[PDB]
Order: sequence, then structure tokens, then C-alpha cells
Amino acid sequence: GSSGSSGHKEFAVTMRPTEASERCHLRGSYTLRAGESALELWGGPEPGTQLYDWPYRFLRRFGRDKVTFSFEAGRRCVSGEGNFEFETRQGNEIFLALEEAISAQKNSGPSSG
Repeated sequence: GSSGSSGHKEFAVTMRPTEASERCHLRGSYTLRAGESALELWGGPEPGTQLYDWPYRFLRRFGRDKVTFSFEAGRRCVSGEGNFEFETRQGNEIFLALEEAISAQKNSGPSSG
């Protein structure tokens, strides 16, 4: 942390109406976070655990919109395939974070122990 902050950057999002969300039958607002290998999303009671963490590798494509941030989830996922939408303005960050990791894992050689 020579510049300022490396990680630990969460983003408040709201469950919006979507074909996918429907199946999930979600309600309320959850927390959005970007991990190293997969995505992070807390919801349960404190402290909390990652249950919606989607594996980037699977994420074929994704897009961020100042108005709303969404992405395309593949198959064989906890939540399921479809298009999820998150209510946030700083979405720009959320996206970048993902790329940062996807690029990092490669930036450095093969992680061993």
C-alpha cells in the first residue's frame, strides 16, 4: 500500500428486477466485492460468507454502466445463468477490480504454494 489502497473496496448494490434474479428470488440489497480468483458478495448475517461468488474465468463477458453494472454469468453456477443487474453509481470501480485480478493472475508466473 505505497500508493493508497490495494483492496478491501466494497460497493453497495440493490437487487433489481431481471429475468435471472427472478429464479434466485432475491430481495433487498447486497454487498458487491471483487476477489482474486472469483467474485465476492456478502449477504448472510455477520460476519458473512461468499455464497454468490462467481468465478470470473466462467464470466464470458461483462459490462459496467454509470447507471447500472451488470455481467453475463455462464452455466453450472450457484446462482445460475442469466443477466444480473446491480444498482450502483461507482460501478466503474467494481468492473476495473475484476479486470485487475484477471490480468494479475497472469501478470505473475504460476502461483505455487
